[PDB]
Amino acid sequence: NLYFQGVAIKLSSIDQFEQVIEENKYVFVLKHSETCPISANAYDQFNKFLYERDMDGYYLIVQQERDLSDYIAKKTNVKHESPQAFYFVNGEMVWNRDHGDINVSSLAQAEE
Repeated sequence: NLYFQGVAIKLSSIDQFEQVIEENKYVFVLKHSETCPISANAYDQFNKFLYERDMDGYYLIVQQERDLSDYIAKKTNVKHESPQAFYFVNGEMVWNRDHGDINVSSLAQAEE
């Protein structure tokens, strides 16, 4: 529908992922699948939340970026799911959710 000010920015490498979580104090990252209604619902929630917050966040297409997807799993010790959202504060994970638990209210709770 709308493009939500392009608040969701694609990551294509481990280099960019590390760069992002270093450069930004507060960072949300979404693992997204391109062939999944459940993932699209999560991506929509992700965009609605970020747009309302006036905050950039990041996503990756799991299938296209498996290195990066597995890197995030090892970064957080959280086994891979899709869709799966993470919140990093000063580079350290502090929250994650997957599937239908990714919604505007849970993303908001992550910040509290």
